[PDB]
Amino acid sequence: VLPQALYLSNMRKAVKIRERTPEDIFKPTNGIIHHFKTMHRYTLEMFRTCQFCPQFREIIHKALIDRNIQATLESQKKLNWCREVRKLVALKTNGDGNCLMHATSQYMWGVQDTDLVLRKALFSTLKETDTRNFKFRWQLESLKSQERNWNDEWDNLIKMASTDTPMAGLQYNSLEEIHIFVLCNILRRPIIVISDKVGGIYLPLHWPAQECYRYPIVLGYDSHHFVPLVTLKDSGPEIRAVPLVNRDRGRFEDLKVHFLTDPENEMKEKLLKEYLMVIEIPVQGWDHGTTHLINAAKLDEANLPKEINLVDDYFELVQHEYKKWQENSE
Repeated sequence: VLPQALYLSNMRKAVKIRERTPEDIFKPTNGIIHHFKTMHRYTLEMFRTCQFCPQFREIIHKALIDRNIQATLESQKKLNWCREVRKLVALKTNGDGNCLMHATSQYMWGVQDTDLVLRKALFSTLKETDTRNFKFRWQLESLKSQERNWNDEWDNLIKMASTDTPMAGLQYNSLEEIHIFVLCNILRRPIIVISDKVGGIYLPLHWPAQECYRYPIVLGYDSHHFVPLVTLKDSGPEIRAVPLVNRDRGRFEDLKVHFLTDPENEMKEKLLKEYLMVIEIPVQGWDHGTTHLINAAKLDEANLPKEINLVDDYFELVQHEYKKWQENSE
């Protein structure tokens, strides 16, 4: 029937991307952060599954989405809770300790950084470029949550970003919050994360917003595993956006925006307003038949060209396999 993963519906294509990928990275002599030239502006959007037999609509899902963390985050009212906005879906991602990059790489490209290009770009940027500012905010935030051995623990982190094997669980080193903050600064693109320590909003602070992509990358996190929370190519009318807040027992705790400087945390709403794309959204709340306005960031509408577009493929191949399934599922 239908392939186990979005990209395996056209591997000659996957390759095309996995090759276009590194050619896009600009490595400034200026000593500025290694960043992507253009491919960061790309956003994948999943196809409309609500068009098929419930029996068939179902076989696609076992195939593509990670129903485990999907059910979890949704259960914890932390994933698909706002009714006024489009639903998001968790794509399955290799849990080889590079999940962070895999999930990011999927969200943008259809593919999945099996070539280690992102993971590399992280490490290379973290070794050959000025750690100065990262090290700082890393300290700064490690203090805010301590209720003495500095440069020592940070040397450890740069080490973990390495492509090489861990001297302990599985095949690559597990990444941590700071790497995300760096990753997003390599992408020049925000990354908001939906979880149950890392969940929050990461912004390309080492860049004037006047020059990075203002649509997020959305990831889901559970049991130390990273996933792309991609938007359904729904018909409407639900706005395409992520709430910048959560629902915590009747109040709206907004998201933890990370690695902010002490002056910055005092003007976040203004930062978020400009690195993101913020809109005020009406939300049934307070249960008391009342309403409540929350902030949400506009999400991107799929813009992967034909030439590199694995979904378009997997879909065709789904429609074919459905004509044959419809003709004679008996």
